[PDB]
Amino acid sequence: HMATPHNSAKVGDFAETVLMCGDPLRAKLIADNYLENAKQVNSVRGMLGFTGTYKGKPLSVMGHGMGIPSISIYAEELYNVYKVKTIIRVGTCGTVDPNVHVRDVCIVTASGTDSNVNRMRLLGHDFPATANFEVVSALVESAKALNIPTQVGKAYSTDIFYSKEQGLNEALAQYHFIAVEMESAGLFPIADYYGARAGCICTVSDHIITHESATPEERQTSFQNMIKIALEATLKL
Amino acid sequence: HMATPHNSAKVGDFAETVLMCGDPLRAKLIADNYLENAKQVNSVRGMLGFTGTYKGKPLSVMGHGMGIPSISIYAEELYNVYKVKTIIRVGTCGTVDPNVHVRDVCIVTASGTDSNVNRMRLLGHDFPATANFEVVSALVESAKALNIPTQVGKAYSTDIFYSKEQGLNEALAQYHFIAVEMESAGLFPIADYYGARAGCICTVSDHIITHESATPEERQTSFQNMIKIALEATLKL
Amino acid sequence: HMATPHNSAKVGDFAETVLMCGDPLRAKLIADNYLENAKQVNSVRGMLGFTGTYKGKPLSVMGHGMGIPSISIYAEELYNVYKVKTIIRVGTCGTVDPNVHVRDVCIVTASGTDSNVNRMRLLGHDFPATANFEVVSALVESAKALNIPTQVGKAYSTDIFYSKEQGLNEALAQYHFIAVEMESAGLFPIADYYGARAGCICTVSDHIITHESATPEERQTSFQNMIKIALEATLKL
Amino acid sequence: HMATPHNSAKVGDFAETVLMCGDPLRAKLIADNYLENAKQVNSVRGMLGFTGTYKGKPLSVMGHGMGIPSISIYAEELYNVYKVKTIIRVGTCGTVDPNVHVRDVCIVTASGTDSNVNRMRLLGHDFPATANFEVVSALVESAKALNIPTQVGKAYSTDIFYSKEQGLNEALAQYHFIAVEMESAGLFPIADYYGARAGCICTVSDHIITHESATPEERQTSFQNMIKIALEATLKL
Amino acid sequence: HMATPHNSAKVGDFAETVLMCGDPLRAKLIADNYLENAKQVNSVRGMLGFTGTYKGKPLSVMGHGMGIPSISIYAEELYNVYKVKTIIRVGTCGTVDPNVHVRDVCIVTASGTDSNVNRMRLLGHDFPATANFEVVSALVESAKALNIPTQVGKAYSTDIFYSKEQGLNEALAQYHFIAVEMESAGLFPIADYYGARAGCICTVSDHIITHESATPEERQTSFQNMIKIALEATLKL
Amino acid sequence: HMATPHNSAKVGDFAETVLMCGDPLRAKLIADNYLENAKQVNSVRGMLGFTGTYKGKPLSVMGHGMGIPSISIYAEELYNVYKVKTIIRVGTCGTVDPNVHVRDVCIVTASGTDSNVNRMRLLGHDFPATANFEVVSALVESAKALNIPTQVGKAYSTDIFYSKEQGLNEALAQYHFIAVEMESAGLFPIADYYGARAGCICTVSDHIITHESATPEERQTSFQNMIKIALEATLKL
Repeated sequence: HMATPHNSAKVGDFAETVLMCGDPLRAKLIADNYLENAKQVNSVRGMLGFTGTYKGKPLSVMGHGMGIPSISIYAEELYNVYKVKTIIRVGTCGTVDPNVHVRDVCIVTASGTDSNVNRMRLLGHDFPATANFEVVSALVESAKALNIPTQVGKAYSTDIFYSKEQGLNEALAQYHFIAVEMESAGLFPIADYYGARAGCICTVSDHIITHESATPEERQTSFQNMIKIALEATLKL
Repeated sequence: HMATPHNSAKVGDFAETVLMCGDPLRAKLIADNYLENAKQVNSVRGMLGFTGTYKGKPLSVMGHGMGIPSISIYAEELYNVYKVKTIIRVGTCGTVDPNVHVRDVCIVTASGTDSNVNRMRLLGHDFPATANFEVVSALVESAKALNIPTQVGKAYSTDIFYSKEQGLNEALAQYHFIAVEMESAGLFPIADYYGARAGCICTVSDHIITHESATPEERQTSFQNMIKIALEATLKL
Repeated sequence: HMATPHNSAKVGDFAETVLMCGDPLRAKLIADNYLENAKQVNSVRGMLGFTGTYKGKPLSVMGHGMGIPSISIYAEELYNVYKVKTIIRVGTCGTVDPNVHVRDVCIVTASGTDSNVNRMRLLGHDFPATANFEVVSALVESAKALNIPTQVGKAYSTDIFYSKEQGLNEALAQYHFIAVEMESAGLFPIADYYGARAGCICTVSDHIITHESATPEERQTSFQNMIKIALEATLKL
Repeated sequence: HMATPHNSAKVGDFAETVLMCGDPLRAKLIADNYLENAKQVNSVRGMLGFTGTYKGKPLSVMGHGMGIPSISIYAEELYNVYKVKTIIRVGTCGTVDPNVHVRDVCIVTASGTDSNVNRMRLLGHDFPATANFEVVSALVESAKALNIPTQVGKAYSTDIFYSKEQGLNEALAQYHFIAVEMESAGLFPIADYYGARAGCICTVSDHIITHESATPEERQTSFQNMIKIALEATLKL
Repeated sequence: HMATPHNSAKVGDFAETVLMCGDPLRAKLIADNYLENAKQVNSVRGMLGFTGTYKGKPLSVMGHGMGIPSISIYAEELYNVYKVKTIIRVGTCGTVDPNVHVRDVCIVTASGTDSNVNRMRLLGHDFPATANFEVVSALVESAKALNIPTQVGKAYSTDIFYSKEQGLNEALAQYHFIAVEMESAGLFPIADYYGARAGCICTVSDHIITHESATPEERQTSFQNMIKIALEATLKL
Repeated sequence: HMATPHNSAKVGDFAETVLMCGDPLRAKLIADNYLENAKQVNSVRGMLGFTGTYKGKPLSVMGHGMGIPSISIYAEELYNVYKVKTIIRVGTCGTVDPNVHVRDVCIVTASGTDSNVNRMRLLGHDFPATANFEVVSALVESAKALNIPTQVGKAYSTDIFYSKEQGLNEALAQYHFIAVEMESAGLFPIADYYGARAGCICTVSDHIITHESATPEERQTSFQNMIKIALEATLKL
């Protein structure tokens, strides 16, 4: 008798704060390297999740898979069944904005999308997928204390990684979207539904237009930077 | 000599920071009561605008009329022709959230809408009308310094004041929309287009569901609180 | 205790026929220059309205502001609270039709739009914003009696004055839209809702494509013609 | 080698004015009873068309079938290949409006629809399918001369005769749509495209809501009245 | 009193299997040349329908007119009032697929559309208009036994014969749509609603892209082949 | 240098026929229990994939994760980079159809969806996500050979596992959708784009309306029946 169809953890096995990334093997890397006394609490569908502490405060980390439907399943369950209060997505993104650089960590204030899931929640109208202000502020303040450069602004969550859509990148750049990814627009409205909190921070792994990609060391530095920001933010939340 | 079809002001007559409200007569009240050395710089269409200083820093205040098309005209012109860098909308709103109370100040992080103007900017997709983070932060910090409680969260900008739409308020409440008004979803994407900043702060003048309305006395107090917050925030911007 | 949130007029203070234009100062010019014994009946938000007589018939004139949400507020109130029976919008427009010229007055039979307000009235379907036939006929017949040439046909009401939409003008021209403005599509469905009458007459102030503008002299001549047409039509309604 | 895929008539075989009804056997009845020197000029797909004179004026009559796609084929061809200048649809309709009574003649000023064909012509926006004003006026004046009462107003053209859509009739009634049928919203924009004229006149054969239906005698009398109005109107066009 | 508004047939007059084509004169040709003892059961609006036998099994054939609204009327009535169990549409189509050739028989597994009728059945979502598998298989096996090559795949049902839509033919070709016609996407969901069966078989009369058209003789050969396939399939259904 | 961002396999590591299920641990179970000489060819993101032979025929099996965006990534890569020709999804589903029962095997002919990805492929129109007929037929014939009853018909692929949508189940049931799942509508159009083949077979693990759920014992039996049907079908393709 599993608590959810997608998660073998028992109620209480997840901390009130959860970091989530798309790759479950990355969740394990975070738990093994940054958490104290981490225990694996889920492996259903290989979607590894862990719970331990960071500087004495309980903290969990878990994979969410790729795309809005996948993160919607895991986040709904975490808020509803596991009584999680705060989820921070930590991920990678592409960028179309020339002012955004690979060494920039992107702190997401809101996310647009080409999915229908939010129109369906608000009678077909425009529903902004909006990060919680305390979470954003904790991330901004942590990056400043750590002397890590950031960009703060809008993400765009797409259902199609292999985009064929002409004019999209130009419009995203015109309105200064800083990150293109695939999940955050699904996370924020679920947090709203449960009266809980969510945010998102992403590292830039490539310039979508120029097709220039970040080097392995740039990815290492930005990943460490992002994860240090997120972990410190958890102490304020 | 009309610099724009809707504004007789000369280039340079507006400060880089502008407070805007719907009622041009309220803009005049703000200029007369809170600005030093305010001079009227526009009266086309009766949409009064003024420029003076607040605690020594140049500041303008101007009416924007009712609805997304009206504020879009004035804000597009201010950013493009008058080289304004920051617009803060100051207004009243209704609330559907039982946790928001009349006489509460609402600071807007993002705004939904039933307008089509943002779909038309982003190839028909979901484009969240999102406030600039430094503007939100300045408003939140000023309200804290003044010991004024705030709600920080989503607004909903409607085209239709006299709504006939069943189920809408219930959906807005379920996802913890804090403010219902008519303009901010039109302002924020224009600020994006010009690489500039915008935000919005509103006082709650009625609970849409319960139909409880703020007394004239409550409205006066909440307007005074809100305007002091916005004015103090301009010093940080 | 104001009769509406946007209008200090008492019931009865408005005549059954009202001319409306976007600019309240132009409403004042019409009242002062063409109405006999005009009285100001509203100044809330600077949205001036007046009531007098024209050739013995009571007649009012009032501004409606810019855009569909603004005219919707004022027209809903006039039909509902003030029991107005006929509103004729008088305005200016742009043209894309090479057959329409600046010396032409445009009498609007129906208006398209990029707004969502009419889809929301009819379960998402196409709802044509349609002028009342008796009002259209009165305007056409008055222009003939005054020997003023007119174009009679479709308008297009846009939410965005500063349009960036490619291909729009070409389609409008292909289907012989005679006028581009910003309000009439919101007015006609509200008249329908209250079982009342509405129409629209506009002067051509510029060719959108060439960016050709009417001279100030041409504007004054066409305004005098349009107002002469509208005032005479009120005698037939 | 047929002039079109759907019409064996030669160019010139159609008069510049055409009456069209849905039933080709009704077109034959009109030709046999009201036209002089009539000859059949089409029988492709049983869609009978005829050309003769009415009181000295050349006139054709032809069936158009059921639904927007069907009338769109025939009307496009008549305007483009056969150089027709005016089409008047003559038909029956259902009504939801309590002020409209069975055996009332309905003269259509514009038509709504649940079809996509007009969004596709105007970049997804609202395109009002609008009758030509001279055609409308000619119909109104003809009925006036024959002392036949008329309703003048909006129709609604649906793709689905067998509606299952809850709330539609109530919305149509709220906004005083006078006629529900299946074709006119497809006709008027095609006329626009070719710089030509179109109109529609319908008799009420039933009350959709109450299911009160017109008797056979009411049907014959209302058809006789309608067709005389349409024929007399052609003399002014 | 007619059993339906569009059909004078009495209950029982239609066999449980009906072939339908757009042209009622083609339905008469099929009845005269391939059915034994055919009886005309409808001629309302010239939409001829017939009932006889094919190799001892009862079979009907009837016209459906042009477009989704027209077939929807006739098919709903046949399934609902006349208790028909299986309808097979027999027709012609255009092709965009370079692998499909004039005189190729296309058996339709599903059909896309630019109509709104199926979104209106499934809360605005994507509802695939899908042929019944036993009907598809019966057609496939009959063509094999007759040694007639077939293409099996998707059709696209358009509301607009005279297309002006740029990019449509390329997208249809990109996704291997094999047939462009105007009715099947309206037929299949009505069959679903009544728990009944439907299919479609079409012959390619022209390449829409290359504009190659089938010769008059090739059309007769391909019609004979298609009709032979359909009649044989009824023996298995 | 990985052949794709999501797959470490080299080109040639995948067989031309691939079975895909959502759970990567189920793919491993399939490979270990039914494939001879299975080799792991991918483990990126824990999304295990394997290649071996089934009764001498090369066959791969791999997880696709949850939701249309996830399967779209993996399927696009398999067809485009790895030159796969046939993908069969094997899964579980819920049903709303009163004729479908838990432990029923469902073979999917076409899939509806609430996702936007297929509208974006076909100019906003209705694009039916349609299984390849040869694949459907092979699955149907295999189930017949094994004496396993099957239901053949429409699926519905949703983005939202935790549905809150009123009326959806009733409409799905009215039009006899037999299976509700989350991926197949994304798979079929990608196969089309690449000129390749796709299908789907699912076992019913619960009735959404009656809330009957299959026992763990019934689930294993239905999984075993389904997988044997799919494996045998690959020998015919």
